[PDB]
This record gives sequence, structure tokens and C-alpha cells, in this order.
Amino acid sequence: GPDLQPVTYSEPAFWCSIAYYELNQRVGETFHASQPSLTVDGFTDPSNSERFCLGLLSNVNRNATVEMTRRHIGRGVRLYYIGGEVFAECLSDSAIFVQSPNCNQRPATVCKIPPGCNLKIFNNQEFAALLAQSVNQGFEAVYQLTRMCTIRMSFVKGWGAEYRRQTVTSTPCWIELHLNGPLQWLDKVLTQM
Amino acid sequence: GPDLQPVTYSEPAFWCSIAYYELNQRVGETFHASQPSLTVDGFTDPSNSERFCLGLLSNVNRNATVEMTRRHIGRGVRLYYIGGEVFAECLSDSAIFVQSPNCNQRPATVCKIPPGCNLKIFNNQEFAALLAQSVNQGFEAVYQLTRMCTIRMSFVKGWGAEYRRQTVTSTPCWIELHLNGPLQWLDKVLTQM
Amino acid sequence: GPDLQPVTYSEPAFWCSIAYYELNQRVGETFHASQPSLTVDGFTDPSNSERFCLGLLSNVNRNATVEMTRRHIGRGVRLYYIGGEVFAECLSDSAIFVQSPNCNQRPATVCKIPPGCNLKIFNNQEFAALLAQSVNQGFEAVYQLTRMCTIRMSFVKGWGAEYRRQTVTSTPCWIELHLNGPLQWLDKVLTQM
Amino acid sequence: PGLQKTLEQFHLSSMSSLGGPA
Amino acid sequence: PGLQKTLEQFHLSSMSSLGGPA
Amino acid sequence: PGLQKTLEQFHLSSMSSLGGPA
Repeated sequence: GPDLQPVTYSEPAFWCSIAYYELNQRVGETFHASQPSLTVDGFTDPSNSERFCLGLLSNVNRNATVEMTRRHIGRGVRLYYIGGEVFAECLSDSAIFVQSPNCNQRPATVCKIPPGCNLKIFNNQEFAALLAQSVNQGFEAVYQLTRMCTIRMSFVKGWGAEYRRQTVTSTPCWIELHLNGPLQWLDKVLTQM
Repeated sequence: GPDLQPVTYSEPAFWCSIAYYELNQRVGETFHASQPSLTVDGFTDPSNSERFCLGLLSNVNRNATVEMTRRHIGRGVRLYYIGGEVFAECLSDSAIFVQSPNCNQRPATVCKIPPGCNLKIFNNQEFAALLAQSVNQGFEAVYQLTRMCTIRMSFVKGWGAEYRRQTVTSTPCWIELHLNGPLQWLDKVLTQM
Repeated sequence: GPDLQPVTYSEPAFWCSIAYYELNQRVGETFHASQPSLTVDGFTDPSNSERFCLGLLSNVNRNATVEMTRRHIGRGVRLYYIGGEVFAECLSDSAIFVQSPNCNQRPATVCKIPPGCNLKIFNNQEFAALLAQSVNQGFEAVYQLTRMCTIRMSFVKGWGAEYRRQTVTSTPCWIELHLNGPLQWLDKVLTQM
Repeated sequence: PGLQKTLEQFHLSSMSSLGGPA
Repeated sequence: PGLQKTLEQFHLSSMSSLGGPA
Repeated sequence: PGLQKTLEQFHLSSMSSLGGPA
């Protein structure tokens, strides 16, 4: 057996996974989205396939700054896609902040979404174009394209160049979104490098 | 779209979730209980929907004090509910210790359960009464009612005012129970504050 | 009720679970294997029941040494069993390193698997013989037999006596395999000690 | 309003069940 | 080769879907 | 007793399977 395993692809049961963080620690289980629309909020429903409720997640190493920020998440953010493009809507009373390398390519730019705004955060056509442009740049170049399939968002507090908090590990409440569809296409290119 | 998403409720497939800790680090996956009765013990069955077996969970940052305590969990604790009340039974050879803010309301009191005892740890009617009493106290008051839906328990070693270990993060083996039903009712009130 | 709960056994839906680590921190969700054959690689497919893809897992506390090692996992390791014996095949361009107390019993010996090799890592008959030999050695002796049902493996970098990295917590990329079948048999003996 | 209704539903369901508002 | 094919498939599917290569 | 039985069952099942005691 000098050949490798035949690679097969099955459609993901979830179009994205979301991991919640407080400062630099994972908090709670990873949320998986089986529906085209979902909301990440600060409430306490643990059994809604369309709601990732952060208010019920406990953290015994949590300080008062994180505790106060959690109370301001409120209605949180609505995440849903149309076609090959993903977007985020701020339902909360406080703003939300987004770091999307796929959006920066069009590299740490953090964008505010004021309460009530509807903003786009991903375009799969521009990712495929970049993925096509990256195959010429080597294996390690394409391998680091995972950053384009992941989107980080912070509630209430911002971070980056325009803020005292330099990194996302300094924000009290943030999430990391993984786009499973594009990750599969990236997987097929990586296996062919 | 100035209105929010229509909120719907589906009955939880699990009446509680349990997270295991060693000192202040999460160890292992979160256990979800689909049956009315379950036991958390120190044995090694990974595939029993009625048993959360802690002996198979590994922790590479584990000291000898935690290792020794794990060997004394034994038969552990039996957790099951009747109606709207949850209780815990000590099947182990060593005692177990419980911190229930819902029980303290009737705020860090830790109660021993000697080997062989059967003790109640939650009353949903008293929680609803407090939840009803709390809506008048503001949003932040009700938001912190999640502490009443969570119950922390330590094996073998105790903590609190009567012990050298001041906090639960100092105990070698402890678990955190989340009551999903009451959390949903709290969610509905929070969305209406 | 002075008697304990009647113990029942249901066949595990997964023959093993795999947890990924970077240095001494858990990274990503635990993988569960429902198929007799599986590969742990450094690529980015999140929805293949036969592939544990480590390249999509993110770690915000990750240094450049771990980042560089991740890019060399490549095709990774193929894990599959035949009968009552488990083995590992190195599909990667770099070697892999294995610490198996069940293999050491025949206690930290780390064995290289060069790229393209096929090597066995577990024998359930020798574990049962040891489990039978251990019941005479006391409860605490049998309780520590969980080490024989777990197998740790490192990618690219080795550790142990022959290396500067003394412990597995010093390796940038490693996994921990749990054998659920043998763990159940160990559970039945532990409940009868 | 609808909050007092939810409180009354919960007050009722709390007497014999851990079930949620479904 | 087969890499240019995958790039062309993805270029096509990217226009209207987040679906993978299945 | 019943422990020697379990040891004998496991000794038997270990020869050709990773299956548990079910």
C-alpha cells in the first residue's frame, strides 16, 4: 500500500461552528449551526438550534469586567447567509466588532456594527479567487488560507489599532466562526498541492 | 426589519448538563443526561447514557493530590429528579459537598452528604417564586439568577468557610450541574425585561 | 435502597476517541471514530467521519514553533484496528512518535514510525492478561490500568529520554487516543473489586 | 403584561415538572 | 491538472453557494 | 466469583475483538 486513502467528501450537516472565548480562555461547548439563520446572544436557552446563548455558560475564572460585558450582549448578533455570502446583524444595544481576513484582503481591520445595522462579513467568490491566486504561491501560502475561512467577533468592546486592547485575547467576550463549506474546498486544494 | 427574531422554545432533549473540573481546569467533555436518573462516578465506562465516568478522563497537568482523590470517588453520586425537584445521593465511600444558591436562598453554604445519604438540591417552585420576586429588582438582578440553576459539587474534599480550601477552584475534583428546564424559563423572562 | 444501581453495558458507538493538544493545552473538540479506519492529518475537512483534520483547529495562544510543526503533519497518521489489535500507519512526510504503556509493558518508551511504515500499537489480549494479573494487586493497581487503554502520539517532534523535550507537554502537536472497548472491560472489573 | 403571564405559567409548571415553556 | 479542475469547480460553485465539493 | 467470570470472558473476547462486555 504505497497509495493513500481515497478522499471522499460529504456535505457538512452544519454550515458553521462557533466557539466562545473570554479573554484568552475557551468558555463552553462549540456551537454548530444546522439552520441558515442563527443568533448568538447573552441569554440562557440551552436547547435552540438557532440560538447560541452565552448567558448560561459559566466560567469560574471570570472577573467583573467580563461579567459586566456579558450583561450588555443582550440580543447579540444575528448570523445568516444568502447564497455564497455570510453576514452579521447587530441586534444588541451595544455595538459588535469584526475581524475578517477575507474582508481585509479586499489584515487585522476591525469594523464596528452599530446597534441595528446589517453588515456582510464573507464572500465565497472572492475566497475562491484568492485560493486560485494562492496555489501559485506554494503549499505554506495556501495552508494559511484557513484565516480567510474564520471570522472573529467581539461584543461591546473593540480591539486593534484604534483601541487600548491590542489583541482579541484582551476583549472580555468574543467568538470565532468557522465556515465549513469553504474549509472543505480548501481541504481539496491542500490535498492536491 | 426593526423587529427581532420570533422566539420559539423546544423541549430540551437533556434535563441537565454536567461539566467536570480538576482545581480550576476543565477536564473532559460535557456530559448530557437524557434519562431521569444518572450517576457520576470514578470508573471508566465511556458509553452509558446513565453514567458520567470520571476515571477515564485524562489530565496531563494533574498532580498527585488530584490523582489520589480520583481513586476515592468510587461509586460517586446519583443524580435524579422527581417532578420539579432535583436531588443527589452519595453512593461513594467518601462524602460529597454541594453548593446550591437555590438552596442557600432558602450564599456559598456547602453541605455534606455522608456515604449512603439521599439529599435534595433543587426546588423549581422556589426558583420560580424567586424569579417572580426578581423581575421587580431590574434586568441585572434577574440576569444573575443563572446561579440558581447551577449546582456545584465536590468529591471527598470540601470547601468554603469551614475548610482550608476557600474556593471550589481549590478542590481536586468537582462538577458543575446546569438545569436546562429552569434555564429556559429564565430565558423567556430575560427576553421580556 | 442500600443496593447500588444495576450496571448495564451497551456497545460503544465509537471504538475510540481522540483529543488534540498543542504543548499542554487542549485544542479543538474531541474526535470520535465510528468507522474501523480513520486518519488524523493536518488538513481542513471538518465533516468526514473518517478524518480528524487538525489544520482547521485554531489556537489563539499558538507560537510559531507549533505553527511550523502543524504545516508538516500533512497526511498525518492512519489509525485502524483488525480484530483485537490497534495499529498506526505514518502517511506523513515526517515521522510520528508513540507512547503506549501497553506496548511498554511488553514505561515511557517512545517509538518512531518513519514515513510509510505500518506499526501496531495495541494488543487487547495482552491487556486482558495484565488486567487479570492486576486484580491480585489491589484496587489502586487496577484503577491505574487506564494508562494501558490510552495511547499518546506526537507529530514530527519526538519526546522522552532520547530527546531534549522531556515530556509530551513539550511537543508542539500531539494526540491522545482512548480505546473505549477495553475501557468498558476495565470498568466491569473495577465495579467488582 | 406578557411577563406576568410567563411568571404565572412558570409558577404553575414549577409545581410538578422541570419542563421548559414548550 | 486535477488542481485546475478543482479551482474551476470552486470558482463556479462560489458564485451562489457555500456548499462543499460534494 | 463473578470477577473470575469477567476475567475469563475478557480473556476470551480479547482474542479477536475490541468489543466491550455487551
